[PDB]
Amino acid sequence: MLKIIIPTTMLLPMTWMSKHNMIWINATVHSLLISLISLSLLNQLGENSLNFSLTFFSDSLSAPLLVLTTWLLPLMLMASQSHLSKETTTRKKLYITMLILLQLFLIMTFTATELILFYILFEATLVPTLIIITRWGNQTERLNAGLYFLFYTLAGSLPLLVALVYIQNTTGSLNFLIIHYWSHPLSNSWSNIFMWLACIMAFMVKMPLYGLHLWLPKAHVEAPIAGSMVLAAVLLKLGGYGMMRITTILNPLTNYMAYPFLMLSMWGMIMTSSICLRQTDLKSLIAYSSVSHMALVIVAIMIQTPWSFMGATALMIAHGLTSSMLFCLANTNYERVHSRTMILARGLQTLLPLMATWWLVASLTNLALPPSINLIGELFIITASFSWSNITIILMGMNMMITALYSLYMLITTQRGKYTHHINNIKPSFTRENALMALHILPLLLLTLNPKMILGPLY
Amino acid sequence: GWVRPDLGELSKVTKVKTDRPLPENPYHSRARPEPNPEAEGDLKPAKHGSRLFFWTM
Ligand SMILES: CCCCCCCCCCCCCCCCC[C@@H](O)O[C@H](CO[C@H](O)CCCCCCCCCCCCCCC)COP(=O)(O)OCC[N+](C)(C)C
Ligand SMILES: CCCCCCCCCCCCCCCCC[C@@H](O)O[C@H](CO[C@H](O)CCCCCCCCCCCCCCC)COP(=O)(O)OCC[N+](C)(C)C
Ligand SMILES: CCCCCCCC/C=C\CCCCCCCC(=O)O[C@H](COC(=O)CCCCCCC/C=C/CCCCCCCC)COP(=O)(O)OCCN
Repeated sequence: MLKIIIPTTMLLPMTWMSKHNMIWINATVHSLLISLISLSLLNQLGENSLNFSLTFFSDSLSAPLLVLTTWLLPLMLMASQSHLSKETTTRKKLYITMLILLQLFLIMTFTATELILFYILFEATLVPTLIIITRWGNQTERLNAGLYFLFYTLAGSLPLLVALVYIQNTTGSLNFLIIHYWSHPLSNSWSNIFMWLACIMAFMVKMPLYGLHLWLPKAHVEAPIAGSMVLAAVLLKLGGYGMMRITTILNPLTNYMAYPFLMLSMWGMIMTSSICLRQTDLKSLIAYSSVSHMALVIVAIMIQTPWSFMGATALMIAHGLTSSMLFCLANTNYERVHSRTMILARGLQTLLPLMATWWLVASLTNLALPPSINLIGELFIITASFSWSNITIILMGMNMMITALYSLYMLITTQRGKYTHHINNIKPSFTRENALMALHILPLLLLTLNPKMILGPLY
Repeated sequence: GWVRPDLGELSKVTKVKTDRPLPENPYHSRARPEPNPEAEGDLKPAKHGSRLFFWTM
């Protein structure tokens, strides 16, 4: 695994020893090459895992997340090139350093054979994101947003640490392989109930769970474009990955303890999809859509059936790509209009036709149009839920209908109708933005050809 | 025929020829508790290192 970690570390001295006007080119080229190298982790086994060493191991759940993490950095650099133009070389190098450190921590987090090492890196990712949000955000609310994004996380994560060390004091190890092979049932006890809660709540808060989702709209709205991209694409999936790893020690207590979270997610997906219908801000609408999709992923993980896990993996990958694309489109509009109010700039199809095509395809993938991987994950989760209980179909279908409604509402409001007359600074789309949009969308339509790459270890 | 002792004589430490036996346990002490095992051996490196969390050394 060092053949990916070491180049990502070398990205830092290369960035800091670069010319003042070569940082973006060098960073983009070498991050793309690192993505290409990481692409060879996809050759997974039907047996246990790719156990590289005592410290790092790869799995067909970890490999798609690793590849998406490596692929996201070049897109983040391309998106950040525009709004950082008027800023000094040292500060741009610091921004690229924060992005590189975030990638390094995420890469080490997804392999992380140890649960304490996983926790340490899973919490180390917090610092670069907070600095990016509270340093290079625009509005005055960013500081407040950062505070939320901080404390919520720690409010969930501090009990987990205690639980973790407690387990190693009883089991003797926190290695995931030993934990899986030596797993034992949890008796229905108050102590075991609180151990279950301490294990679950940390990952629940970062999905986020419906009741615990307040930090996400603030953090995603006030963050710069690279921050929003990394928050929606990779950082939300840490909770799902952690739950998928940790639910192996929580059986059979998950059967009883899953009910409040299942109800919260099943009702909150409807609530947040309905919230999307009445939203005056593009970024907030995209954030609430992310909350709905992650609610579906929470349901899938809580059901803990093979089809549930496959659907959850597919949906995590598809949502990451789609939400990053949607945020990039919103930012392309914002850098022209500087308002971030959906109703202000209207009828952009007549002025930006190719960008309108990008908007249409992004809305189509968000709408879960078959045979996209978005719908593959959606349908697998829905079928698993139907087997779990036939009444889930009402909530699932209502969520599908509202999702289509708000996706097409977002498309029609911004692209169709009549152009706003007083806005005359809508310049033609740059090659950088179109390239960014294509680099988001072609991986999705190309992954629909080989779904088993993103269906997880239970395929 | 008594001669008075000189200066520094009555303060001398002298020896006594006595046939009384020497008390073997004048303090009436109990038996002293057994000492700790005092283990000994030849040092070897710690098995699998420190074994602290995720550290392999
Ligand atoms: C502009 C108008 C159109 C002009 C162009 C017309 C031509 C259109 C033809 C192309 C689309 C039509 C679909 C037909 C597909 C043909 C090729 C397909 O069959 O091959 C696929 C093969 O392709 C791969 O399966 C999918 C590609 C994998 C995508 C990887 C992503 C690239 C990395 C980018 C970074 C990652 C970002 C996302 C992180 C998750 C599936 O083959 P498969 O039967 O299965 O086995 C392969 C052969 N074997 C038997 C020897 C093994
Ligand atoms: C706010 C946004 C979302 C945040 C997260 C919300 C999710 C947290 C929900 C917690 C999951 C369930 C907690 C406890 C479940 C135990 C089962 C219980 O509900 O049923 C009865 C439990 O009975 C009563 O509940 C006893 C406890 C009564 C006191 C609880 C307070 C009630 C409301 C508190 C809710 C506040 C939550 C937030 C706190 C800050 C059955 O009684 P009994 O079969 O005999 O005993 C079963 C347990 N045994 C077997 C281990 C002995
Ligand atoms: C987003 C903000 C959420 C804040 C945190 C939410 C998670 C809360 C989970 C509980 C926190 C601490 C739990 C302890 C960690 C696990 C350790 C464990 O399981 O050991 C138990 C110990 O169990 C406890 O001590 C639990 C005591 C909890 C005290 C703190 C209560 C916090 C609030 C309680 C009400 C809310 C609970 C769920 C809230 C969910 C989040 C909203 C049994 O060990 P022993 O006692 O040694 O063996 C039994 C024989 N003696």
